[PDB]
Amino acid sequence: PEHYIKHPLQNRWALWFFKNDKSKTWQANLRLISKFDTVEDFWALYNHIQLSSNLMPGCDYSLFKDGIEPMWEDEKNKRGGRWLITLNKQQRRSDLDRFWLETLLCLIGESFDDYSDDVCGAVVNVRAKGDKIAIWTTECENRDAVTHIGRVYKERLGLPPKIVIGYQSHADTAKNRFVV
Ligand SMILES: C[n+]1cn([C@@H]2O[C@H](COP(=O)(O)O[P@](=O)(S)OP(=O)(O)OC[C@H]3O[C@@H](n4cnc5c(=O)nc(N)[nH]c54)[C@H](O)[C@@H]3O)[C@H]3OC(C)(C)O[C@H]32)c2nc(N)[nH]c(=O)c21
Repeated sequence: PEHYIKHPLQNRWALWFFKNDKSKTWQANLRLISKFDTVEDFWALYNHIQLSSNLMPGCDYSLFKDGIEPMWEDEKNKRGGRWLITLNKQQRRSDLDRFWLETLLCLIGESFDDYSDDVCGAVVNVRAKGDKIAIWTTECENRDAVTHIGRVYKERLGLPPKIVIGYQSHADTAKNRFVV
């Protein structure tokens, strides 16, 4: 078994791409790229696509559990929210790509213990004004789940205690509820 089988991930994941085109509605700009459910298929996908730092501004990547679309409207996102990492323009060079890949591995490696079931997915927004990365969770009222994912996330990105990150509900997005 060991010699020849791919290594299965706990979940099947879908990678999505967004390109800003003012000709189209936001949802029409959102497109699914492919899915994978093994370590080896993840790295084949990742190794084939552009680093976030190399995308034109206005683009997003999103990685979500199969069955969950990367949009507020989805039943598993409507009552939820996101842990938000805001980066300055200098961090495009220094942090964007490494932070995004760490976010990817927190999801597929199920890095948040009993609360990895609350995880829906993650998004990186590439923007001239300042890039963003976020982990989306499914229920903004689940205080223990949300806070625990926030603490683990902050430390896995190696952020200092001088930084604070915020959790915002999509309901208000469409203010911070929690900070760690
Ligand atoms: C995650 N998400 C994002 N959006 C859309 O993206 C925007 C929200 O994201 P955020 O607050 O980060 O803004 P951002 O992504 S930094 O966009 P931006 O301000 O850089 O965009 C530049 C300009 O272009 C406009 N824009 C942005 N995306 C699109 C677009 O896809 N199509 C058109 N026609 N115009 C667009 C936007 O209104 C702005 O004036 C909202 O704009 C509109 C089109 C009104 O819908 C929102 C969403 N819409 C829905 N229904 N559901 C979502 O989950 C969702």
